[PDB]
Amino acid sequence: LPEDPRWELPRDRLVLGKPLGEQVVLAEAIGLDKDKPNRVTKVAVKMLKSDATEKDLSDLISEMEMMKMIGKHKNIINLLGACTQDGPLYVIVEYASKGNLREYLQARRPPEEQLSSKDLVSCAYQVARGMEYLASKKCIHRDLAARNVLVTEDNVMKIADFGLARDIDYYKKTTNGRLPVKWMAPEALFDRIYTHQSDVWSFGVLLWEIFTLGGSPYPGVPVEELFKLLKEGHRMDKPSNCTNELYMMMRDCWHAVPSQRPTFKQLVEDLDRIVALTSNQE
Repeated sequence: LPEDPRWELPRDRLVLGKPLGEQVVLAEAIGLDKDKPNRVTKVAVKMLKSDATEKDLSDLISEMEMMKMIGKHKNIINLLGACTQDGPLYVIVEYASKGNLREYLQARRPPEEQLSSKDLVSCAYQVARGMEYLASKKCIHRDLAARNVLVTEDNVMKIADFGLARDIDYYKKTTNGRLPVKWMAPEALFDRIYTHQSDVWSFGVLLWEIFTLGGSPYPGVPVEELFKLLKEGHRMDKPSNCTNELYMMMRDCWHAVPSQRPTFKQLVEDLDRIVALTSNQE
């Protein structure tokens, strides 16, 4: 692979640690900042498995290239560097120590600390803000879900896996046992049309995830029945601990007509206003 001095980190500056998932490992980067050479930064490192193919390799390269082009934002997982020469490819990104948003929410359900109502709307605001940034860079996520929102040590929401490329198996489940089709806009599901508007649909489901503290959409509903519910214009029930305003936001994101859904810019503005007016006293 060609070297890119914008992003290259010498392999001996990266102390590999425990696995995070399967491939991703936790690591320590020494002197990530050229300006700051004696500091260690915890980072996440993506790499290929021992059984990887040329196609596997080409995908990793493309995710890394897309991240360079998209640029930095507080509410996405940012590229921090790469080891590309003389050894396996390592793509180094920001580490999110409190896991994904689903996990983060579930672990804070009533019997870590509790989340106020302000906190929950703030999560939504941050994700909307991340997505508005990505939209502005012409990036379409195609699988926006709480599982692909990671949470940092300082509780910042960061959108992950935005830079991946897509081929899709509707019956394939996530490691946690859920079906990705349950976040897909109908035009994306039925006509394989993916847009910013179809991501906004997904964001509506994500909002539902947040206000159910990590609830699972359509529990017990298989793919074939999900199709029928969508064709009949079915819409998930309003969560308890959810204002009428936020529920109408969900329903708007779920407009049958893609052009009538709000944009991410509009959602960021509305959520901004709602955060300020939402109590943190419970």
